Amino acid sequence: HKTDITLQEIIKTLNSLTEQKTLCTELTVTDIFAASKNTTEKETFCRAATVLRQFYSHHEKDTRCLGATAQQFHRHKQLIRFLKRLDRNLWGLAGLNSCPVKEANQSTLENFLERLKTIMREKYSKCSS
Repeated sequence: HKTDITLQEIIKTLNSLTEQKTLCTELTVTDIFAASKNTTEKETFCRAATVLRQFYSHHEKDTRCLGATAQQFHRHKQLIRFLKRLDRNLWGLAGLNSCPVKEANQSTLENFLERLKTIMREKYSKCSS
């Protein structure tokens, strides 16, 4: 709660940098908004962390949309895992401690970005400072 300049950037940053650095594959990724079933402040975030990881691989594995070989596949993997973990741990929103990954749902990564972007974009744009 004390910090904010963290998610504030991650939002606007990734939100603004959509076309820039991003893999073009559009994979079905569970929808976190699917709270109309079973979502808790712990699990909800956990699942979100998993989704963020998948997306994080997009905005951090290609200059624009060319490459994605089996080579870096195992490399950039540690980069995202480390960065994501560090970021997620920097704020500590999930306040959890690592959890299993499950896709109780399915939604094109594109659809997720549209929903996430819409909220996140209208969230930070609130000018908190």
